[PDB]
Amino acid sequence: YKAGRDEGCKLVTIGSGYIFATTGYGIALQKGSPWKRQIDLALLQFVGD
Amino acid sequence: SDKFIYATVKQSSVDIYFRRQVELSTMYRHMEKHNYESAAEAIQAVRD
Repeated sequence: YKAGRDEGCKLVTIGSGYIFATTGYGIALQKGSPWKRQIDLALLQFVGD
Repeated sequence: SDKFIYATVKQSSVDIYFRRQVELSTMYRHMEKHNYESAAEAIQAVRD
């Protein structure tokens, strides 16, 4: 995001988009939360639409 | 179009994704016309 919004493109990521950790962003929830299944279904529906 | 024949693996995740996309359903009409059993057959077809 910073490289995209950077002016002049003086900064760049190595490898033309190299990723090592290859993990993601998730919505943390309490253990055994009743909202987990519904929230997972909502995210999957959003990404599928 | 008749000449531009594009396809994917029949009965897979991408088929579900395209069927769900109501806006892109006009392509799905073509998509059902030509489909392949597996990815190997499709890549052999695109190679040939």
